[PDB]
Amino acid sequence: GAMGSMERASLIQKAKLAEQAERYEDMAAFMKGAVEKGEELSCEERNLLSVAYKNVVGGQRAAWRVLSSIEQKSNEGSEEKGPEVREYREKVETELQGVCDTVLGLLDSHLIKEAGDAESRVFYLKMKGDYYRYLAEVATGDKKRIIDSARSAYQEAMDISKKEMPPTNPIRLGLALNFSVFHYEIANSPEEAISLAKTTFDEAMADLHTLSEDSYKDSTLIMQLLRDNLTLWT
Amino acid sequence: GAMGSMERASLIQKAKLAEQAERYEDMAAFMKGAVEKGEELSCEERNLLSVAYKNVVGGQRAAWRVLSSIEQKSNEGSEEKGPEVREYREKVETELQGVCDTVLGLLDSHLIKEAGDAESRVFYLKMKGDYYRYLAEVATGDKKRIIDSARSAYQEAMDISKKEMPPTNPIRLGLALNFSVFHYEIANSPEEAISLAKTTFDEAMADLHTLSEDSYKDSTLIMQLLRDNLTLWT
Amino acid sequence: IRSTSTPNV
Amino acid sequence: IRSTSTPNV
Ligand SMILES: [Cl-]
Ligand SMILES: [Cl-]
Ligand SMILES: [Mg+2]
Ligand SMILES: [Mg+2]
Ligand SMILES: [Mg+2]
Ligand SMILES: [Mg+2]
Ligand SMILES: [Mg+2]
Ligand SMILES: [Mg+2]
Repeated sequence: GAMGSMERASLIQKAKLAEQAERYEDMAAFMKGAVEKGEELSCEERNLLSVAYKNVVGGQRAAWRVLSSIEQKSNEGSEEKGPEVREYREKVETELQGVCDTVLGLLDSHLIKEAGDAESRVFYLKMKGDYYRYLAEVATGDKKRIIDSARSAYQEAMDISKKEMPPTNPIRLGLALNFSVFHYEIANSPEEAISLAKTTFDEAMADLHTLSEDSYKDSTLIMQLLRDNLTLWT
Repeated sequence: GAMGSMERASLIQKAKLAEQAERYEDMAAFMKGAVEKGEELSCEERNLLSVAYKNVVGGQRAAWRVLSSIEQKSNEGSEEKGPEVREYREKVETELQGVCDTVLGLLDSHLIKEAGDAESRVFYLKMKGDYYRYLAEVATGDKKRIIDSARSAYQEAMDISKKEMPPTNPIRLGLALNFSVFHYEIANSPEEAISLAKTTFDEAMADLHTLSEDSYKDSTLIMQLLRDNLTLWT
Repeated sequence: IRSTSTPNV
Repeated sequence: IRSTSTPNV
């Protein structure tokens, strides 16, 4: 790996600089280098890894959606324009799949198997669900097996989070938020999505009294997104 | 070149798709491929080339400025933190210089020498001035020779534009705008900057009566930027 | 249009 | 802060 010669601490320092510079492809490469040193990640380092790859795949998803919309219009009255729209959508799609496969590969070699604390294990299993979900968004061929891989990862995370974390924990909240989005947007299960969002929101509301002012702010920010999706879905 | 096997028309089609997808590194690579087919560019194709590289170098300049500001703070009371800020600023700087050298290389091989009409020749010489100006922003070692290369390109463009184009022509206006920015931001010549902006603005104002509604809109958009800089500078 | 997922902190 | 140069059309 091109980051094999750089100190772990230097990779983490440069990931933070790349975040400030909005250089998210560099940030992801630094954090991949840090993971490949083979030590477990701290909470802050897990968040850096998540920010970097979410920003890289976020640009790819946005581009893929623009190209897929143009390609769908072309397949309606529509003037034949040749293979270029499909080719370019395929190029972006292949790069998106590559980024997802890289994140899944880090989780499988060896972040998940070394993660024993609930906070780290739920974080990594939610990430596994997320990057299978991004694969599912573009899948048309193993679409079923990719959707099942996402569901299985989210379900293992949910089972640990419900046993080990309070209902206001931000990791637990964001896992439930993303699993609800899986149900609505991927799995054709809007009623499961709405039920999960509502139960998550209500159980968190009932535990807010236990929190400090700063924890309250962290939890309520995510609860607002559950409420924003419930307003969209109903 | 990786674009050597793709049709010229297909490269231009995919540049337009990449612009819609906000994939400006892809857009630049497609347009570089199109230039390397060896045919002259149309007005629309010159604009695609300019948009693509301006967006790529624009991200690099923004990142370089963030990193240079952190590096300058570190060289003030400031805790030693090692070589990482300098190394990462240097990495971004080298990639920025590479992008500028690639655009300058296209202009020299062979866009400028084949450009005989005033609109194409002034466009390419303004671009040459611009990409030497971006090199000048990061230069600290040949800084003088880089500043002279920018000035010489802008001056050749100015001499053709004043002979061959009306004072409202948008290419002529944007050349004068960018040369005024060279004078203020690079050449330590604020009075030359202010004089050029004012004379450009006033000569354009006097020729607006000749224009259609749509030409009037094109020219006045650029004139507003001359006025915005004059408000900043005075 | 699309559902909101967990944002970056 | 910095002067405005010609934008994309
Ligand atoms: Cl392609
Ligand atoms: Cl570096
Ligand atoms: Mg070491
Ligand atoms: Mg027709
Ligand atoms: Mg495919
Ligand atoms: Mg051909
Ligand atoms: Mg100290
Ligand atoms: Mg250097």
